[PDB]
Amino acid sequence: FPRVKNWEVGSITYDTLSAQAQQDGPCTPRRCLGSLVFPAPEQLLSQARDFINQYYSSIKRSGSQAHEQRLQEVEAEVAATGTYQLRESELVFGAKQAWRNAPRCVGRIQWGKLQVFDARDCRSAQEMFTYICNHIKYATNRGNLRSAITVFPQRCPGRGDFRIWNSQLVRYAGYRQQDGSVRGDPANVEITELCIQHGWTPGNGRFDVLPLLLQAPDEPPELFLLPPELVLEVPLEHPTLEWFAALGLRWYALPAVSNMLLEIGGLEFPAAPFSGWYMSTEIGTRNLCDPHRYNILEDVAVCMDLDTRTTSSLWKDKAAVEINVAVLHSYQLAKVTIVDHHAATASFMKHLENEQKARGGCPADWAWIVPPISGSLTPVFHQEMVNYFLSPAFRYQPDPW
Amino acid sequence: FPRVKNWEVGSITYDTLSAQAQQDGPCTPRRCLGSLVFPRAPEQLLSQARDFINQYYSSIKRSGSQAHEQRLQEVEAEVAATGTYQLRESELVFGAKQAWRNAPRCVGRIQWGKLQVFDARDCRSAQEMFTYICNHIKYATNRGNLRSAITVFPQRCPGRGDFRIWNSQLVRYAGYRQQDGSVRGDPANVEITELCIQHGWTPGNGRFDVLPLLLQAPDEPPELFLLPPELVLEVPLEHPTLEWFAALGLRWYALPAVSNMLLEIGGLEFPAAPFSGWYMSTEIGTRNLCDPHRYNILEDVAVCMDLDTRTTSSLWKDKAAVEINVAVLHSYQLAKVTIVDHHAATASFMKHLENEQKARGGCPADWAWIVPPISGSLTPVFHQEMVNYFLSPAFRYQPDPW
Ligand code: HEM
Ligand code: HEM
Ligand SMILES: Cc1cc(CCNCc2ccc3ccc(N)nc3c2)ccc1C#N
Ligand SMILES: Cc1cc(CCNCc2ccc3ccc(N)nc3c2)ccc1C#N
Ligand SMILES: C[C@H](O)[C@H](O)[C@H]1CNc2nc(N)[nH]c(=O)c2N1
Ligand SMILES: C[C@H](O)[C@H](O)[C@H]1CNc2nc(N)[nH]c(=O)c2N1
Ligand SMILES: [Cl-]
Ligand SMILES: [Cl-]
Ligand SMILES: [Gd]
Ligand SMILES: [Gd]
Ligand SMILES: [Zn+2]
Repeated sequence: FPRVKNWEVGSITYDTLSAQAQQDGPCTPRRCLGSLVFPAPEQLLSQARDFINQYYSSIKRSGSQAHEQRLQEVEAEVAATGTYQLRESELVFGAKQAWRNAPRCVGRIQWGKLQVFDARDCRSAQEMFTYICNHIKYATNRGNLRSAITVFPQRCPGRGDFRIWNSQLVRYAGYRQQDGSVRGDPANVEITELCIQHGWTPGNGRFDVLPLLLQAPDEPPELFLLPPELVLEVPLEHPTLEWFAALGLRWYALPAVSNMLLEIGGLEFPAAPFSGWYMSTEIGTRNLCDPHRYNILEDVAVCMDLDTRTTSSLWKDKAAVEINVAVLHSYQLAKVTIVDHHAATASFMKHLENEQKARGGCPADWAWIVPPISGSLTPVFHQEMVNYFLSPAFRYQPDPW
Repeated sequence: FPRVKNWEVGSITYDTLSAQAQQDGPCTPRRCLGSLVFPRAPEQLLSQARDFINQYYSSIKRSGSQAHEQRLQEVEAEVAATGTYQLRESELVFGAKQAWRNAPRCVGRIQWGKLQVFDARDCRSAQEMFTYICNHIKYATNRGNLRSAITVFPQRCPGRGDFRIWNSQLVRYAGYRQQDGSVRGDPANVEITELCIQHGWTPGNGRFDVLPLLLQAPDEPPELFLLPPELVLEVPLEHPTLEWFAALGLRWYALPAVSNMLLEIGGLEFPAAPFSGWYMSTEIGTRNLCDPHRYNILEDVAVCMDLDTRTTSSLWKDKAAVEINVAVLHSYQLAKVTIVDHHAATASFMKHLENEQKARGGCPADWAWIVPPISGSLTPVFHQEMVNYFLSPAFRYQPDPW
């Protein structure tokens, strides 16, 4: 049982939860690989038992016989079909645990408050699209963002998956120029190509919302364009730097990740788009200032009349902060939900304490919990953490193509 | 071998050096403890020693030569006769440089071959330690043009106490616990402070009082020695455009000289082996002055800068912090004392990575310690995947001798 210290406070806890870690991460006693981005009925049954037992203990009915009724019910269903169906209550619970268990999520204070949309009855790409449009509409909620997940049918043998080819529901195009550069978002060059390949007539803005590439089982994907009324965006302005608006920067309201696979009691849902709301550093530091994303830092520093020929002026730092100020200011002015890295990490600290009392620990990935600016100015910097894999879980998955 | 990717560039390497790791860290396939601050006869001494000698003869490209074979046989014989052995001077020099080279948490390793090694293994008294230490400080400081150095005191040996320096660094500021529960001076140095007093030091009452040294010779209590004022170079802190900043009366010292780690070379242990480089401004700017459990000046500066400190989303914290970093860098450049900002340091570390990949097929690195405590993703190391592991020769933590 690892001993975990907070070095700001000197306080000590013990992670007993990590003893129950489902699968194995990439580390060994010889070498730590924690900085890496990517780490049969009997096998299915075993995972299924564990989930069901989990669920009943969470509702104070372990040793009950609704428990044992459910237990043997699943045993019979897989015995007869090779898979099994989750009760809707079990799907909600599994969806919340999987969020709750995601080591790299700082927003997890909210894990018990999630809206789950059951789309397991989905049959077509058009249906998929309509489910997605309802999701986007519900979660956005005119700027008062609400956490939501939509769950499409589970993978099953002898049938293709439901997949959402886009990495997010809202993505900006990344147009490759022949000079090798990218207009728009470099992150989305691959999918901007694939959208075009599947017939999308490309735009040429720095912020063209992509079409959706949705794929029903065993059929090729189909292009669907989002009703621009559904896609809430925020023009970016700065509270006191009047020229900032003219840079023409914008970003969207809804972080709706669409390419991770959801696992629940051995069952795998390859298409289960979820969304929350943004931490400002995601937009302001990573998306706008990463060298391989929009990379706007020097543009802004030049506008701020900062000396950019030496690094000890900290021109890079001063401009990143102001870009983050503009993100925060613009979202608030537009009444769109957003949280700053200080507020968010303070909340995660509270979450650690709640989880320590709730489950005797909390899997956390330090490198992702600590914000990409002002890291040590936030409390999580000083908090030792233990990283491990529980189930249910959100996992990465290979590309559908 | 671990595939390792840089996400800024897309480039990919493999760390084959990590397979040479022969001492275990805290992680398992079930749970990673990478973020923990403390990640922790004759035949294994010999396999440790043989490996080290092999390292040395490889380094001068005379592997398998008669001299290599001869030195192996010599060490084996000395171990057989005495239970230990002594490094040749040349081996010690290389050993110390290799320990620096092997430290996963040092972002300054581009410099690792430029290290001045003072050999103090003939040292016999605490008084003599002090002499060796003053000469260290003199050489390293070099009137503000800093030079990396290490002074190696005698090795651990059976039936004789260790040489120890009780202070964590050669230069430290006193931290006096106000009965308030608070602290005047530097809170990180409260225990060494009260020990200095308990051992006879007449204390001060300022925030930047330089601590005396408690030096320990074998089997003898620690002895108290005062640093000569003229030996301790300090920089007054001022801001290039914030003139009121100077009125905060802040200062730091020039020389970061860590004195409480254990140097380990080919099985031998050197409990006392102080080393020094030069500061990265974030250590002073962000950590030392803005950690809530250190000088904790962030809020006072933000108020002075007239920022809205009643709401996080104004980012008053980030703003005051950046300016404090600017002030440190400015002050040091003004005083003409070497210092490196975190942008330059990390870029040079990227260059170190590329050298090491070529030279050794890997480089042990602790991502959480290599990324600066501000502006992390603004620096290139943020996007570089890293493999953390323990090579020897090594610098190690060791228990406080009290
Ligand atoms: C409600 C407010 C939320 C906030 C403020 C928040 C914040 C964050 C942030 C900043 C990250 C780092 C992502 C990155 O750096 O790319 C993250 C990661 C993550 N989040 Fe949360 N999140 C929220 C809600 C959710 C929800 C509703 C789910 C799932 C149901 C979720 C699941 C995850 C997962 C699985 C990751 C890992 C990132 C990855 O592997 O790509 N989060 N979150
Ligand atoms: C010459 C300029 C140097 C720079 C800019 C530099 C930079 C740094 C920094 C910023 C840290 C992290 C400190 C912390 O956060 O507490 C560090 C750690 C470390 N450095 Fe360097 N360093 C330099 C020279 C040296 C030298 C000369 C040695 C030894 C010969 C050394 C050995 C180490 C070791 C062993 C650590 C691990 C820290 C620990 O575990 O407490 N460095 N270095
Ligand atoms: C390019 C890439 C990025 C990543 C992390 C992205 N994580 C996004 C994400 C996921 C979930 C989120 C939930 C809430 C939120 N505010 N942001 C959230 C952001 C992993 C792998 C690759 C690859 N290849
Ligand atoms: C309080 C604490 C702190 C630490 C990190 C200290 N790192 C110092 C250090 C070591 C070598 C350095 C080399 C150069 C430089 N500029 N700073 C350097 C700073 C570890 C354990 C504990 C404990 N307990
Ligand atoms: C190389 C490094 O592991 C990688 O860039 C990680 C580090 N921490 C991160 N943390 C968050 N929140 N998001 C990220 O994309 C990353 N990237
Ligand atoms: C808990 C956490 O690992 C701890 O505060 C570490 C993080 N990384 C660090 N990295 C450096 N360079 N210096 C530090 O003091 C720390 N502190
Ligand atoms: Cl994003
Ligand atoms: Cl220091
Ligand atoms: Gd101008
Ligand atoms: Gd001024
Ligand atoms: Zn690890």
